[PDB]
Amino acid sequence: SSGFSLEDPQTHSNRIYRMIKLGLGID
Amino acid sequence: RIMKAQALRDNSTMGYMMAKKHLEINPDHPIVETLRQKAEADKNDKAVKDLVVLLFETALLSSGFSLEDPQTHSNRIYRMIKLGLGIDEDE
Amino acid sequence: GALKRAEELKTQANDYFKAKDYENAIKFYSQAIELNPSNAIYYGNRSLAYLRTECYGYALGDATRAIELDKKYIKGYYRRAASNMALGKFRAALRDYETVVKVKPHDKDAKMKYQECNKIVKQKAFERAIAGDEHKRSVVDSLDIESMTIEDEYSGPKLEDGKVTISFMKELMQWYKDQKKLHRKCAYQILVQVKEVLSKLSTLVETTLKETEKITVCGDTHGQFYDLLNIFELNGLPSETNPYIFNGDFVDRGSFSVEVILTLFGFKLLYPDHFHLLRGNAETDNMNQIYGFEGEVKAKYTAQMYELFSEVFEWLPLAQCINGKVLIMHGGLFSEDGVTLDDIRKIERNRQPPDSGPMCDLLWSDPQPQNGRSISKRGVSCQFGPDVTKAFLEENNLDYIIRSHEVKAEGYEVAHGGRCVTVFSAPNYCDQMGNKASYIHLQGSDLRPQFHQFTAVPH
Ligand SMILES: [Mn+2]
Ligand SMILES: [Mn+2]
Repeated sequence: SSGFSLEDPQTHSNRIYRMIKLGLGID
Repeated sequence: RIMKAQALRDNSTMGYMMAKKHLEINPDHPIVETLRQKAEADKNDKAVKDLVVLLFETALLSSGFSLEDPQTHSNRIYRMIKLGLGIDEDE
Repeated sequence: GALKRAEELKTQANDYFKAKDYENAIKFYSQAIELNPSNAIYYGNRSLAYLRTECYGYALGDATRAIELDKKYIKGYYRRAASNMALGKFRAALRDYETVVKVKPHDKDAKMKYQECNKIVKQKAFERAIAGDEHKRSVVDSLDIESMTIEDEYSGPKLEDGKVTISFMKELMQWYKDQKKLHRKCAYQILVQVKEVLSKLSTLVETTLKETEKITVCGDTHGQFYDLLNIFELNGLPSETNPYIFNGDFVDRGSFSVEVILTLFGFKLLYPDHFHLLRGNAETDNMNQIYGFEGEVKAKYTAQMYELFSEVFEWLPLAQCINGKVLIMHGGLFSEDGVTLDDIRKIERNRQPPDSGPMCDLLWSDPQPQNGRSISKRGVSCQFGPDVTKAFLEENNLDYIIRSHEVKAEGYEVAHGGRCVTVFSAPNYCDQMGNKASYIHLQGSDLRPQFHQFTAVPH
């Protein structure tokens, strides 16, 4: 939100998917 | 990303050199398999509409596009934290 | 004691209930409670039988009272949670299930159901965390801009908050003679209110026109201030007193073209019931690029004004019927003879198809005296004629059609015996094109086309 890019956008997305698997009841 | 950031280039004429985004999904991966089960019951269900924007935003972000509206994604993950902390209804 | 007779009646009630004879059982259940407040296990069974017979309230109350007086009644909490689920209430069923599960952890049937319902609640919780309104926000900022009052009022206009007086609509027109403009906030103030009204108004318009009232029609009137003055010579004031249909290209091919819609939108707010303003093709988005209006507005006001006018050009009425006897239409109905405004209405007024496609096929399907349907060189690739138009009049129960798009070397058209009617209302298009214009006088009781001629325009 501050204009800074991530060091590894993939691991943010993996952590968001670790949350979305709760969101979809997968695992 | 680089052309947008130039100090002295007129980007208004980008229309003929900007590419168009084609979205590709992993047929094997659990989330997409679950999403065909979710979409199966109701094609018009907003809950599957809401994923296909959140997943798109999450996929953009990984691919190097900027959010033209970064606060929406932020407020989504803050509403996600209100789940993760059990305070989503403020009670 | 009478309770024992009700208990014997409950033994046969369980046989009867399992044979769907519920009314006998429920009479015996009433007789049992009429004496006894305390037969908890058999209350929970009337709670179940009630759930099966959708008597949610009785069962819910029976379980609540029992659990209040008996905090250990675990089967009652299970019945209560099952009834809550059936009613559609998850969080109450969770509180009951958690309470069953903590009071008697040893029953796995309560435990597995609790966790299934928790998993179901995770979906609704995630839905409340992910969702938002399904539109781009855009023009709602026009409310914010006005509510911020960057400046409030100006040397010309005196505008009200909404429903601007007829005297101020008159004033606005008479310094369009002076060639002044509205202040940006007050131009937004009318335009967002107009948008809201147009967004509420019928999804496509059908009207029974009344008997004594006299038609004023404009076909195309590519916006010019002398044309506004000249229609106020041609007729009296629209004034909730005469039906006034603006069935035209208005917003394009004339210097005063945002000004025409700025006053006409005002009149539509003040005269809603029989003032009807229909899409030209030339009111559509791309028309403003090709004839520069997009940039002409952008000089006159900052670009967001033009975006609002382009949005209001999608909120503007597409086609409509007068008395079920004439179609008022820029062009003619799309594709085959079966299409009505009741077919078209199902598509909402927030859209445009391709330039040859169904709404544009309305807006621009050309005539022919050639009786069949046909396709045309102009660019829509469509033109229809007297056999097909008579088939539409029968299919749709009308008697005639009025059209407005077609520039003339002189005046109006009467073609194929007058079943189809043309009116054209732009005497000068620009200095490339000056020619005679037509107006029509028609009356809402008796219907045939009758014609008025209009000679010359200054600048
Ligand atoms: Mn025209
Ligand atoms: Mn036209």
